[PDB]
Amino acid sequence: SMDLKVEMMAGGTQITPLNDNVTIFCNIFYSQPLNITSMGITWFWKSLTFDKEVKVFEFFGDHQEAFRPGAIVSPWRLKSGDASLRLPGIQLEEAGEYRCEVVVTPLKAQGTVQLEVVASPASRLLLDEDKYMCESSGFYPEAINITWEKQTQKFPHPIEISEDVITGPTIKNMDGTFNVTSCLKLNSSQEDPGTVYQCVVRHASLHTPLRSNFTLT
Amino acid sequence: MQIVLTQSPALMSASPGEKVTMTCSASSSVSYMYWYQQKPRSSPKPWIYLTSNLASGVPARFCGSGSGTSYSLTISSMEAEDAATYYCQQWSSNPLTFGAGTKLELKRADAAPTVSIFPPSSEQLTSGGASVVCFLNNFYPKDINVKWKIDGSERQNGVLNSWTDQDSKDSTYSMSSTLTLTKDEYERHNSYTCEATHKTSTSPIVKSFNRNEC
Amino acid sequence: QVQLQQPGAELVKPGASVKMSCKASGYTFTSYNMHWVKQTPGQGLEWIGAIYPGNGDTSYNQKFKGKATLTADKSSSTAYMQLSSLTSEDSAVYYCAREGLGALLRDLYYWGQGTSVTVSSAKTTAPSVYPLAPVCGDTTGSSVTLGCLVKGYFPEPVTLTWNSGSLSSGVHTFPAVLQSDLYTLSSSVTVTSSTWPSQSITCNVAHPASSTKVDKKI
Ligand SMILES: *[C@@H]1O[C@H](CO)[C@@H](O[C@@H]2O[C@H](CO)[C@@H](O)[C@H](O)[C@H]2NC(C)=O)[C@H](O)[C@H]1NC(C)=O
Ligand SMILES: *[C@@H]1O[C@H](CO[C@@H]2O[C@@H](C)[C@@H](O)[C@@H](O)[C@@H]2O)[C@@H](O)[C@H](O)[C@H]1NC(C)=O
Repeated sequence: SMDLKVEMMAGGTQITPLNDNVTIFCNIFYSQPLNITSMGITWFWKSLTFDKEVKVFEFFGDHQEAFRPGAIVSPWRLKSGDASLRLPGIQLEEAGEYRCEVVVTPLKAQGTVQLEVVASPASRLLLDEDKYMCESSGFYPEAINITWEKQTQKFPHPIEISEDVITGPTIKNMDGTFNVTSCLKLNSSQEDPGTVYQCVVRHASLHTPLRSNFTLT
Repeated sequence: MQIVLTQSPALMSASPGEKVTMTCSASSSVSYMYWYQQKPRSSPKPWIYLTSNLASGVPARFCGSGSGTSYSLTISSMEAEDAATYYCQQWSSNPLTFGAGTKLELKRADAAPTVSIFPPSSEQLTSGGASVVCFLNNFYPKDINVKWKIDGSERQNGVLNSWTDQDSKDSTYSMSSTLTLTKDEYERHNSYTCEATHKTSTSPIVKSFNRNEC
Repeated sequence: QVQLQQPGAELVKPGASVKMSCKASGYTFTSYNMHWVKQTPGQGLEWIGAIYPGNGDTSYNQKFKGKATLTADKSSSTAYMQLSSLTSEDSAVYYCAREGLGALLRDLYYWGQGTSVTVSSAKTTAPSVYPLAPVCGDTTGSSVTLGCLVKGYFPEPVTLTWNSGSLSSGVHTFPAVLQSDLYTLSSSVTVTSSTWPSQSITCNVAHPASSTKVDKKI
């Protein structure tokens, strides 16, 4: 029962960028020395929407077979117990639950992991008393928080600007990616000298906000 | 282990509003079955994937189901626009394969064909050849049998046929049957007959003429 | 947005070779399998194989190994299929198709319009146009069926109209059939016997390949 074991990403979820070459982890732990030729590995993908599972890759001890183009599990690594699945240029529709099934007759073990595919926002700041437009494009998922903040010499602590700022609707693109633009109207007459402003973009694909500097002049 | 897909029936007729069911039988088990729809002069369209999921844009009247080696595509209520050929496809093992397809046509009342026979033109005869033409128009169903007779005796060598696609306005079919000979063989006989046997009658429709009679 | 462009058709000589192209656009060319499918009236749809532009991995149908070869040019996002030493059995429409991923893995979701390939020695030939009329020009009843026989031409196609397009109802123009390596076609049209043979009907046939354009009064 516990002479053969499988371990997936801690946390149960892996996140990867669109078009990157992701590696879904699957580690084997056997009570005996691994003899890859007498071992079998199978990877399945299950849609989180349709709840239907498909075989994605199979390792028959002395030869592999990929059902998902480019899919591979390197043999020279499987000996170290690494049954991880490499998927070249992953796509948005490939997000889902992946399952790694290991067979070392008569023992069998498995594990599942969630793969999320994300696209980082491309934020562009452009100038039209002063209309500013911040366009962040090509991001996935849809949810995205755009904000504006300013730091005056008086109060250098960044404070959020929630006036004269209109954040437009998020439009879906053809390649499944998303778009959104936000506009801020600044009046020189009302602003302090040398204030530093910035468009702040928060999104799941970012570990820290994507900022864009600018000062009136 | 090539998996063979057998679609039955090869041809189906459905009146607008009727329920339609076509099947796909696989030689050995299959994980999932996919379906495609194709109309004349255009590429096939994905219709069903993963056995029962409809591809975007496909009318909810369509339903796909199945398991192991037996699958089916259903249409709750037939519509004119549904007349097309449907193919099943699998790829659980190499090579990827398609069924021979099921041609789904519109159903209508039986209709006997209007038949007319025509003799070789002088121009063609002038060049040493002779083509006798027979037109069988606006009949239904499409299944029909045409027999050519020279002086009462059947003739199979040298016959070429062609059919039109189900008519857009009245759902009928038309066919053209041409018998080509040399001017010399043509002139060696006198009567030329076109016999059409169709479901609408136990007795065949017979059209013919005699050479030189005018 | 996903688009697959294929040239409309190719006329090729027996024994020769041909390279079919498929211009892909609207997506990451290197992340999806590109498949090729053969279609001839006689055998429905047949899979030739697939190629993963990205690492060039291919999968072939045993029946085409040695006949077909799939290649790809990443720089131009174009898939290619080459058929060696053709025979009439290779005459068919060859489709380009993108296999999806995820819920659509192993499903051919996007198809090119297909390239119609004709394998033949025949050289351009103008058609002979013959009139089809009842044996003695007799009519019986309210109408009469007359016709037009377009025989012995290459290559396809030809265009046939009646009375310069004025007469379109009651017409049936049949699909061309291959007769001795040349094409033959016919069209039947029913009209009122009230004015025929009194007033003639005209069959208009045009064959671009030979620049011929004939009008046949019946
Ligand atoms: C979302 O934003 C992107 C980013 O600009 C748009 O794509 C650009 O469109 C412009 C003009 O339409 C082109 O000049 C660029 O080459 C495109 N690529 C870039 C800069 O990313 C896209 O059009 C927007 N989405 C929608 C709904 O159109
Ligand atoms: C992704 O990988 C690319 C190189 O990987 C190799 O070539 C590709 C085409 C596949 O055949 C793969 O199996 C090979 O290992 C890099 O060029 C690229 O920078 C990598 N990073 C990306 C695109 O996210």
